Amino acid sequence: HFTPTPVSYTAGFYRIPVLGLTTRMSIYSDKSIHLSFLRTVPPYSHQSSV
Amino acid sequence: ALLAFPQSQGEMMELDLVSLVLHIPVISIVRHEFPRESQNPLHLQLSLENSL
Repeated sequence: HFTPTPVSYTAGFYRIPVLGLTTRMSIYSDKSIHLSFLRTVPPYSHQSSV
Repeated sequence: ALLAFPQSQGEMMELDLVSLVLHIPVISIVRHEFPRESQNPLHLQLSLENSL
């Protein structure tokens, strides 16, 4: 959990959205941390409702 | 830990930049309730005046 953290730290503060192709974790999905971040694929948490 | 005494938004942004560069605990004081998008858990910002 290193590359997603720096990626969200840099672009998130600039209000520059970032699309996460290889991110299946909802940790950076609080709508507060990484306010400018997009998920190309859902995390496993959604699969929990499955 | 570090202590910050910001008096402007730019000061808070610069402090957040330096803190993320350091990734360490830093204390900052805001004259009121300051909603800051900087979500680094290592930064502790205290509103000087409580909400009325």
